[PDB]
Amino acid sequence: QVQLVQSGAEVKKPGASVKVSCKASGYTFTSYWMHWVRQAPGQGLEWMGNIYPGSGGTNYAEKFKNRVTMTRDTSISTAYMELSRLRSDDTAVYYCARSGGPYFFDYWGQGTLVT
Amino acid sequence: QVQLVQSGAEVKKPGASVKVSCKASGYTFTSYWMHWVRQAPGQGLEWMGNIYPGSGGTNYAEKFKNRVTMTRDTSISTAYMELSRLRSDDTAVYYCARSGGPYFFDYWGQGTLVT
Amino acid sequence: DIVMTQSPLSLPVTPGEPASISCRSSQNIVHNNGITYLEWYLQKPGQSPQLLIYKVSDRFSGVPDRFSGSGSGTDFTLKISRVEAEDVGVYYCFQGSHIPPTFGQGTKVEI
Amino acid sequence: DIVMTQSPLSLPVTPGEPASISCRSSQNIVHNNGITYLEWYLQKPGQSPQLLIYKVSDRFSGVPDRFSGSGSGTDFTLKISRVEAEDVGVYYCFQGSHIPPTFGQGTKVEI
Repeated sequence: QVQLVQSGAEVKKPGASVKVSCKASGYTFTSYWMHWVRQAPGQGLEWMGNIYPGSGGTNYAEKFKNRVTMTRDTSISTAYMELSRLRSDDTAVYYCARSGGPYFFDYWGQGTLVT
Repeated sequence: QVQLVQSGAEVKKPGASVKVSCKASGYTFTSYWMHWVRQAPGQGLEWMGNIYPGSGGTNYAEKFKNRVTMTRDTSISTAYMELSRLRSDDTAVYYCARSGGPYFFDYWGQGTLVT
Repeated sequence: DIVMTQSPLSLPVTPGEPASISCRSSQNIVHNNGITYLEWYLQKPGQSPQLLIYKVSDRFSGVPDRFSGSGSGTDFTLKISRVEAEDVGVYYCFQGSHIPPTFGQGTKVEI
Repeated sequence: DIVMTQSPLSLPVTPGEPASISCRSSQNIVHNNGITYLEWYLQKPGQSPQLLIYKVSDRFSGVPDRFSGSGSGTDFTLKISRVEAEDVGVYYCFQGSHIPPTFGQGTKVEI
């Protein structure tokens, strides 16, 4: 079984920044794209961006491109997402999810609550 | 297998109230106390109160006495916690948890997110 | 940046009777490679979202036959013939054809 | 209300290296009966909290031998022989002898 294990919940002050981790195991971490989707109030789920562990290459939705940054560490099979200059509206559960190919999010992280 | 399955995440406007359900499965509902504990990133875990499924007896933390009500429907083995007059500080994950006899919280529900 | 619209937004189901959720994209969503990346996800109470259907009508491995999807071009629909207790949760359609991928607002199913 | 104060509040233990968390009740906490309902709970990232130890020193069901609790009256401590990656999370000491039951601040242990 593959497991995507994220960092524990966090509470943040307006303007502050949060760095959420996502360690994967069970499959070849560097061969699948890693996406971050968030579950925010009256916004259901929304894609935030993604990164390829193997190339470190990224893509960010415009809605967050001026505040987010995604990175990864292949030596510890982990991906990170930093959402800077936080505000009330960012109060949401953050998820990482790898994509399969013919379909997308087949494996999800347990989620990281940020208030 | 014993399990407590709670209701889904709730989004609530300030001033409103939310009622969380906890359906107990895999065991005899009336033999144990059902507690309600909440995890608000500010101050870890805090006991909100409890209820005895048989007599419907209840005990509320002083902090939540004037706005929380606990109830239960033995016919469908479900406990309820209604918190009224919501405020920003109530954004948290609410958990119901059954007592295991020599220990206070044997099994936990998966938790209900309320923002 | 396609706008996916689900209807209804609330779907109280009577345990045993079929259910249905519609989803319409603001524009055609079949990829140049011919694949329409339309997917449905279910987020059961308190759990991470999970894949139910992909390529419009292909069930993901492990997903019961009760679920099924259909549609074409711009209109899609999920069908939960015979809804069960564990089917409650929020359902979302999603398109991955266009950048950026986008989800519907979510339909809440409760018995 | 009995206050439980844990220390440290943060405990970044190098993997393999042992560890220990302190907890001191503001008052004797043995119940009218003979039992001291002092318990330790671990909430792993995004998971429901789980029981590690009860009665001050009895390890719960499927909890590994790496964990152990000790203490009496005022002081109580949790100890992990060899901290592993999966042991990360916020540890809480809890007292249920007096109503209202109270939890400590919580100790966040990290690799």
